[PDB]
Amino acid sequence: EKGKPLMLNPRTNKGMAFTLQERQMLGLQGLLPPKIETQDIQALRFHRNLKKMTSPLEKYIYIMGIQERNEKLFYRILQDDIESLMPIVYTPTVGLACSQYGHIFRRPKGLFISISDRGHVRSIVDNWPENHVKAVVVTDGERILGLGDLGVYGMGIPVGKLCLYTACAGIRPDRCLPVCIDVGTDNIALLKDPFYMGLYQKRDRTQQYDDLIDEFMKAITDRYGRNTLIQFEDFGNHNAFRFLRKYREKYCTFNDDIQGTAAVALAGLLAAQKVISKPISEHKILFLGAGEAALGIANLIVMSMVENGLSEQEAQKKIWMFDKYGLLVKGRKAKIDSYQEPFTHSAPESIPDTFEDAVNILKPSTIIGVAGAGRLFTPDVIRAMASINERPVIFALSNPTAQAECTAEEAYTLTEGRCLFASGSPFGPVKLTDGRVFTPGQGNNVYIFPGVALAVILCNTRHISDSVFLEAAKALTSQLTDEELAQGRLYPPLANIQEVSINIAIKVTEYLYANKMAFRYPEPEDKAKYVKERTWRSEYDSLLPDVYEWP
Amino acid sequence: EKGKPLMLNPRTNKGMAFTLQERQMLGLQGLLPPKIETQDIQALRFHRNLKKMTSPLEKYIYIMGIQERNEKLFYRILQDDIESLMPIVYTPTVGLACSQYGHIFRRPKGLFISISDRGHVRSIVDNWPENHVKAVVVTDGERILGLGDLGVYGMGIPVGKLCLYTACAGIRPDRCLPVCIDVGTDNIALLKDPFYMGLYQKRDRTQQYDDLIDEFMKAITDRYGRNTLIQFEDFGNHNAFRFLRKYREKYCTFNDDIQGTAAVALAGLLAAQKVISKPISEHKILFLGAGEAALGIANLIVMSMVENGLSEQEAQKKIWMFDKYGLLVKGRKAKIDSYQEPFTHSAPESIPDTFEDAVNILKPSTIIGVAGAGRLFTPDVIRAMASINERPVIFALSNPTAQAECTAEEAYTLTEGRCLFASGSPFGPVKLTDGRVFTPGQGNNVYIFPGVALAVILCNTRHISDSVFLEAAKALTSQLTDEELAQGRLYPPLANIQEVSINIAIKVTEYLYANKMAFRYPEPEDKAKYVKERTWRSEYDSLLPDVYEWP
Amino acid sequence: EKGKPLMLNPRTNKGMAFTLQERQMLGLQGLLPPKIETQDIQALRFHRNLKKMTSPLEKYIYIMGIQERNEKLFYRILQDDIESLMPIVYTPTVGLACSQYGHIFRRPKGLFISISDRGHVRSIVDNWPENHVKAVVVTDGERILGLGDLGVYGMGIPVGKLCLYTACAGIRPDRCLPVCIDVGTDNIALLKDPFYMGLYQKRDRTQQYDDLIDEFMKAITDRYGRNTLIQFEDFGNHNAFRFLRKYREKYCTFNDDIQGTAAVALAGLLAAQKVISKPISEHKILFLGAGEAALGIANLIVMSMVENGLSEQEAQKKIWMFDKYGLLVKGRKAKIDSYQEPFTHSAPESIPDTFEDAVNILKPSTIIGVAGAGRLFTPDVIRAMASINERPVIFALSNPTAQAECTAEEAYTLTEGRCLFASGSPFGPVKLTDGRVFTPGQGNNVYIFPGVALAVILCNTRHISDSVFLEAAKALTSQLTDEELAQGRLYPPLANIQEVSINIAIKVTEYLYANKMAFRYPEPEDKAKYVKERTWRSEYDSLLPDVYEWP
Ligand SMILES: NC(=O)c1ccc[n+]([C@@H]2O[C@H](COP(=O)([O-])OP(=O)(O)OC[C@H]3O[C@@H](n4cnc5c(N)ncnc54)[C@H](O)[C@@H]3O)[C@@H](O)[C@H]2O)c1
Ligand SMILES: NC(=O)c1ccc[n+]([C@@H]2O[C@H](COP(=O)([O-])OP(=O)(O)OC[C@H]3O[C@@H](n4cnc5c(N)ncnc54)[C@H](O)[C@@H]3O)[C@@H](O)[C@H]2O)c1
Ligand SMILES: NC(=O)c1ccc[n+]([C@@H]2O[C@H](COP(=O)([O-])OP(=O)(O)OC[C@H]3O[C@@H](n4cnc5c(N)ncnc54)[C@H](O)[C@@H]3O)[C@@H](O)[C@H]2O)c1
Ligand SMILES: NC(=O)c1ccc[n+]([C@@H]2O[C@H](COP(=O)([O-])OP(=O)(O)OC[C@H]3O[C@@H](n4cnc5c(N)ncnc54)[C@H](O)[C@@H]3O)[C@@H](O)[C@H]2O)c1
Ligand SMILES: NC(=O)c1ccc[n+]([C@@H]2O[C@H](COP(=O)([O-])OP(=O)(O)OC[C@H]3O[C@@H](n4cnc5c(N)ncnc54)[C@H](O)[C@@H]3O)[C@@H](O)[C@H]2O)c1
Ligand SMILES: NC(=O)c1ccc[n+]([C@@H]2O[C@H](COP(=O)([O-])OP(=O)(O)OC[C@H]3O[C@@H](n4cnc5c(N)ncnc54)[C@H](O)[C@@H]3O)[C@@H](O)[C@H]2O)c1
Ligand SMILES: O=C(O)c1cc(Cc2ccc(O)c(C(=O)O)c2)ccc1O
Ligand SMILES: O=C(O)c1cc(Cc2ccc(O)c(C(=O)O)c2)ccc1O
Ligand SMILES: O=C(O)c1cc(Cc2ccc(O)c(C(=O)O)c2)ccc1O
Repeated sequence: EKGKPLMLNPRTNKGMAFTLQERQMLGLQGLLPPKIETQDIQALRFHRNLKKMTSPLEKYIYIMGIQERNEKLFYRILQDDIESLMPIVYTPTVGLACSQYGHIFRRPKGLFISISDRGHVRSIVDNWPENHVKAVVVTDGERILGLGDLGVYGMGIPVGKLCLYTACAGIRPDRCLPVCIDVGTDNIALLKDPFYMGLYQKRDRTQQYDDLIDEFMKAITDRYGRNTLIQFEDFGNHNAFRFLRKYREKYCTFNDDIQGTAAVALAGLLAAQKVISKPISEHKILFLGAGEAALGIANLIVMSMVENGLSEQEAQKKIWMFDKYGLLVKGRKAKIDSYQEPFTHSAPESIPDTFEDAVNILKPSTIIGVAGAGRLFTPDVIRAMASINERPVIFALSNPTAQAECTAEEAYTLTEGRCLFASGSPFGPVKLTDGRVFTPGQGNNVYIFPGVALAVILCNTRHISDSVFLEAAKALTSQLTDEELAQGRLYPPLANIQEVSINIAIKVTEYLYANKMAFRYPEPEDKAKYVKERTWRSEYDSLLPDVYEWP
Repeated sequence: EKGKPLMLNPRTNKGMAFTLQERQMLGLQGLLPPKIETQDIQALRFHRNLKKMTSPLEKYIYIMGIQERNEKLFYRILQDDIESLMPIVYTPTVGLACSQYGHIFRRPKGLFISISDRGHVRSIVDNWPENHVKAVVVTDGERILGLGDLGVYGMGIPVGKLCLYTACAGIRPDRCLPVCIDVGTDNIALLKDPFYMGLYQKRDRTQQYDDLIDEFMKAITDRYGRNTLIQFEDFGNHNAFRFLRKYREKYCTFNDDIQGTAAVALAGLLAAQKVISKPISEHKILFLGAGEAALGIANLIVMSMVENGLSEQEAQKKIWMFDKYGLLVKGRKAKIDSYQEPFTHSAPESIPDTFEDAVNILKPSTIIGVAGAGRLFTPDVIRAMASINERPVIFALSNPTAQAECTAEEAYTLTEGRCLFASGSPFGPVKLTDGRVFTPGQGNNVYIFPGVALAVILCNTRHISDSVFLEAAKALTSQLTDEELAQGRLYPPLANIQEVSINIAIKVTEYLYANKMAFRYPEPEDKAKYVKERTWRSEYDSLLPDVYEWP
Repeated sequence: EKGKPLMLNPRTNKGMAFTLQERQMLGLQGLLPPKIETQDIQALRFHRNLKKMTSPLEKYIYIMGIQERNEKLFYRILQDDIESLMPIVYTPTVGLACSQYGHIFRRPKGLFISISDRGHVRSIVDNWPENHVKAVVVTDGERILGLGDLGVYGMGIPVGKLCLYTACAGIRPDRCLPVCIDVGTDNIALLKDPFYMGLYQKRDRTQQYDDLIDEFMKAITDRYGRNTLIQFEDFGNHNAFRFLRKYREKYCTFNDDIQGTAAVALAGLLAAQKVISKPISEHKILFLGAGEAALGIANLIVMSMVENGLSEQEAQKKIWMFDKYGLLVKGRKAKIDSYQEPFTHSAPESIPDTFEDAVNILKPSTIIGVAGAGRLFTPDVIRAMASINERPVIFALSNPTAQAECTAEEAYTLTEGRCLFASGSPFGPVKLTDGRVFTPGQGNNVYIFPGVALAVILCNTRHISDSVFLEAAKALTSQLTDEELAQGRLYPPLANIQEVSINIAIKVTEYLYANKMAFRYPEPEDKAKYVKERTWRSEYDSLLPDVYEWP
């Protein structure tokens, strides 16, 4: 590359970080303003401009423009101030941007695969320029978090997600590929407007869609190898669950909604058992719902109990999921699926028909809001649990705040501060009237998915087992220091997520080599140095050709 | 070109206007959303988005983003709604954008030539990709209209100007080259901030700057030929005037501030003499100032009088410029330069020291606000002139409105509507209490410079004489219809400027061939068809390779 | 790629195999003659042209021109008729071409690394376009086979060699890299002429040369990985031997002169023991020389004896190398190096000072001409051995024919046809007066090095052990059929070398996985299908973009 295409390419574009000698040798002289700036000046300038803006959507437009222009400076900006720019880059600002502005990308991002393109997906994959990609994020747009069906406009969900992949873990930006598979949109408003950008049919739910998914995965693994990591982001619950079950064995697929959330919740529980004297195996758990997400969380919990030596049956006896119809129990009138069969225990005497009565009779030590039907955790049940348990553990995993089962402020104020609270939604620190301000921990998947993805990429793992996420949860819990536990935090601070992700990767990497699930050989003697070398560094590299004189 | 670089190039980028067969043959399949859109849908979408925005600066950012992304659609948007988007694209929104946001261009535009690059300007010119350029706009940034010195941030002034070159005249976008020559900035604020993007020295006024201008013009004419049209935009008054005088003979240079404004004012005067019974040669003129701009206007006026057969001396006797010190008169104590010597007439008896008394004694038929010292046209002098003349002609050429000598509303209301008013600043229609709403004509250079530039480009003219602008003014006046003259308008509507510009070009082209100043041979038999063929059309052209089967 | 660069690139160039639709879609229409030809017509045409030529050097020029023009057709031509074109492409015609015509390549081939470029070898390696290379052949030019020192003109030796890598094994042409390291030339004639193309200094033998080799290997392994296969071709005996010893452990290096020749000779010996009733371990061996080449051959022989269960000491007792001074024996006046110490046996009673007397007393069953001092195998010693042994085994590994120790015709005629003869030099079939025409087997490294290289490339082997070549020799011997052994052939025919090489690779691959020396995981269940899939196929692949119509 030379001349103008050097700046036009975001991978190699330096803005004004092009030194004078670089400008003169590479033919960039005269096409740039006379000033020469280090990357620090560039980042400071864009941080000032970002501080000027006041709305998260405007910040999103600005930061994505920076990404389309210069990627290395964009990632330095993102890594430099990551706690404040993470909501802008991934969630929930991406949903709002996709809904209101639709498609904003002034540059080709990822691939658009349609059901009209069935039978020829391999050519579409061949059209993608990058020869080696390691991570692929696939979206259907059917279930955008909090916005329902956006159709083809959900392509911002993978791209933003991939930014985190590079901002936290260190995966190279050119090894990532965001893919949007659109089979139509289900909402009327998108079907009606003339400026919708995609198929105008209603969403296709026939065998054609399943065959399209099969063909796409086969084509991507044919071009990029069997060990390419493919992640299904924001599919429908039915589609995502079924596709994870179908492709988990064949391909290197892990789903963040099902598996990452279980890892984050289990990490919170391990932090709680580090704070509370009693262990996890001693105390029983009550779930708000019983679905494959809830079954995944309970499976991680029972695995964590088993690894400590306690028997699988005794560990399963602890969890008592509660369905929509009622408490999950043997002989119940309501149907019981095979997956939720293991947590089907003996009948309680009352057989309560309400959740509050269920807490009253069962007297659980931990409560988990996995059902997400809405604002289910009433103050009455919270007070009942606080009476039952000395230090109750309350989890409200659903987001946003309105959809959450409980509010951190109410949960902390209603009790005397004894409860341990962790929620998916972000909440500000809560200060009681007497004092003792409490900061509710926030558990989001950004803790887990980047580090696990980096470890799987580096280890050339072909099958992502369910125990990998247990190891990741243990690593995430071990990240916490003693003083953080004393403060009452259950998760490491998001201000220094990058190192956390790196550490997580290390642990997973060691596990992947201990259990013969990693196919990158020779096995490194030290995993930490190997992963720290493999990571991407967002620092400009000189393009000056080496000039010397022969003797 | 094939694949991704086809979209990355704004010249060849089509957005979703890429037909399905084009996407499949050229390898764009899968990189675009599934929808295929004609250019009309694209323009409608962007017009709706533009209507959503409410501030002219936001509109400027949006439209320039469109230009950086897809140029043909940008020019269709600009030509489609040109009256409302012309203030956004060129003036005064470009000044505000350059002042507040500095440099916003996410793509290389034009060239940046600095005084530190002296001695090597030819290499900088060689760095520019386009092999053939016909028009060059050079800015120094010293005098941005209404904003003083912006230093290197004035580069938005050429680029926006060049948009008009393509939006009105039809000059090809790739034949244009915006050049910013920065020799430092004079204002302290730009020198002080760390994020200024250019030289941190104070503006250089020595022989080095003149030699840099000489070298730049020599280098540009060496690479692109002697007939390359070079225009000095927004230099300092001293620098622009001196450089026009120096390079007018050697190179194909015309300055819009000096020569285009004279053409527009003379066109307004010709429209006035079409409205008013009396001819131009019969009535005398009084100027608010006497400078090379005022001398250029008066020179155009005397040329127009001469071409009608009236002697040069008699024509010169009519104009009576008024200096800052006082009325320009022979034997005056104040200095008289050689250029303003011809309009130095016999002493009036009063020798008035104030402008109002000057109007009272001289009793001019026409008044022209070329001095622009500020709000000089008092209501008293306006009433005095309206008493003197049955239908006074009042010109307030200075802009913005605050800097204008008079307000169109006040000028029309104060008189009974008899006056003919034309101003550089845009004014809304003025409706009197009794009735008879009057729309003051607005005279801006966008009438003249695009068509003249197109004619000069097509005719391969090496020297732009001063009579070319007289011919252009006559053409612009002839554009007006009888009903428009009856309404009181002095200029053609800006809604249909494009055709106006085309017509202007035709006339100039004919003149350039009648006076042996055009070097494009063979001379076309009909100039209209020649120019209408040569113009650029902002319509997508199919990239499909021709596929046929041999017999 | 599109248009003219598609033909200019030999990798993607098809000549007239471009179908009409390919020409029309890819923009090649009109740049090619109207005819459309399959690859068969192209190969037939070039075979006819090749038959017209009469001198091997002219054939070499023609075939290398074809390679520079279209590589896939060149490799189809080479594979189609490989027995006759192998002498043209690699040996000995490459030496003659390099000597007489110097550098003939009209296209950049490989890299030229000079000692003046020391300290900056990494930049030179970075200049090479191909991102992934698997095989590297490095030449110094000091010892070209039969032509001494050619300096920088020896670059034809790697390139031609790499052709075999693709013609026999199936290694992709773009994964190969020929490198010529020139530290000067030692011969006066090249130093004297003005048109020599390289350094005009005498060959550098100081520490600078060793440091240059170290730096080059480090730079190549840094860019292309630790498992890149690097082969030292035609270095000096001292330099090649020392560099193999030094870099065998660190890098994936195998030397054909030392290790491949041992494998070929051992394969001949195994074919002999399949023809002769007695086993290898039963009969003793006498060598003409004792050097690291002879020690390598004897090491392969003792390994082959050991793998059959016979003890290492007993196996070593069999080989009796004969030095230049005299028979290698304990207590000898002449110096004995550490490497040749194991084959230092008890003193014979005569202690013969001549080779004929050595054969007379020792009465060896096998004789091997590894010394290559010249025409050493006198008819007297041949008759003596034929009297000693019922079916003597005579090996003349040195080439060319004049340098050979014996002539196949003389060896076969002098005995009654009982002897088994294998020589490096090619010899025509020898027909005795009574009858029974005998075809002497020819043992050249082209049997071994391509298949071993392919197996090492596919298995990602980091260290090439000495037992790999023993396994390769066993595979090569097992290639022979029973009827071929009955005919008296010791090596498979060269007409079908490709499949032979493939089979060799398979065996080596299995060995590399059986001994945990292969780092490509997951380990394939069947090695044969894996290697047969991985090989390069010299068949044109359609460049037509997939064109379909959406429903
Ligand atoms: N200027 C460049 O862009 C540049 C320079 C050097 C190397 N590379 C890349 O290094 C690769 C060589 O692989 P290796 O020797 O490191 O294998 P490795 O053994 O070190 O790693 C094993 C796997 O992990 C992948 N991987 C390693 N680091 C990664 C990262 N930061 N992000 C995402 N994936 C990562 C690798 O692609 C590889 O497949 C080349 O394919 C090449 O693409 C690129
Ligand atoms: N990306 C994330 O942050 C993430 C991840 C996992 C789960 N979740 C949460 O899980 C929920 C959806 O996941 P899912 O797999 O469980 O859905 P699902 O369709 O598989 O099943 C929902 C379960 O909730 C139970 N339930 C529903 N309403 C109930 C009610 N009013 N009272 C008692 N039980 C009720 C149902 O019995 C059912 O078993 C959402 O709230 C979602 O916020 C979020
Ligand atoms: N796909 C394309 O981009 C394309 C196709 C055809 C021709 N062209 C251009 O046409 C030019 C051939 O010149 P010609 O035969 O028309 O000479 P001409 O006699 O018709 O015109 C005389 C001069 O006017 C210039 N000119 C003509 N039209 C112009 C326009 N719309 N905008 C700006 N300048 C214009 C020309 O460059 C020429 O120098 C080529 O240099 C080539 O750059 C471009
Ligand atoms: N781009 C445009 O629209 C354009 C073009 C031409 C001229 N102008 C107007 O011309 C003016 C500057 O051009 P210029 O070449 O004449 O400047 P200049 O420096 O060459 O001379 C200014 C003239 O104005 C006279 N003058 C100044 N103040 C006066 C006062 N209070 N009373 C009477 N006379 C006074 C002076 O005698 C002097 O001759 C600006 O108002 C500018 O708006 C604008
Ligand atoms: N159109 C093309 O040029 C094209 C198409 C597909 C794949 N490829 C190549 O396939 C490679 C993917 O490697 P893989 O999935 O086959 O790994 P693999 O597990 O099948 O093989 C292991 C190693 O052997 C190498 N190798 C395989 N076949 C080879 C051959 N015929 N010649 C020389 N070396 C060979 C590979 O580079 C790899 O490093 C890509 O790097 C890419 O360069 C090229
Ligand atoms: N590329 C090939 O085909 C290939 C491969 C290996 C060996 N060779 C042959 O080996 C020879 C060189 O290899 P090297 O490593 O053995 O050289 P070397 O320098 O390492 O040693 C040569 C050996 O030959 C012995 N010798 C020399 N002259 C002798 C004589 N007149 N009588 C008895 N013994 C004598 C010497 O004692 C010495 O040990 C060449 O003939 C060469 O053709 C060829
Ligand atoms: O490399 C650099 O630092 C660099 C920075 C800028 C400033 C800029 C960029 C994007 C924007 O959206 C806005 C804005 O709109 O304020 C401003 C321009 C050119 C550059 O080369
Ligand atoms: O070609 C097209 O029509 C096309 C249009 C869009 C929409 C768009 C572009 C720029 C914007 O700034 C905004 C916004 O910010 O609202 C939106 C995106 C991709 C396309 O390919
Ligand atoms: O692709 C093809 O078949 C093809 C073949 C030829 C013939 C040819 C090539 C090389 C030569 O050296 C000689 C000669 O010298 O006789 C002749 C020319 C153009 C082609 O496109």
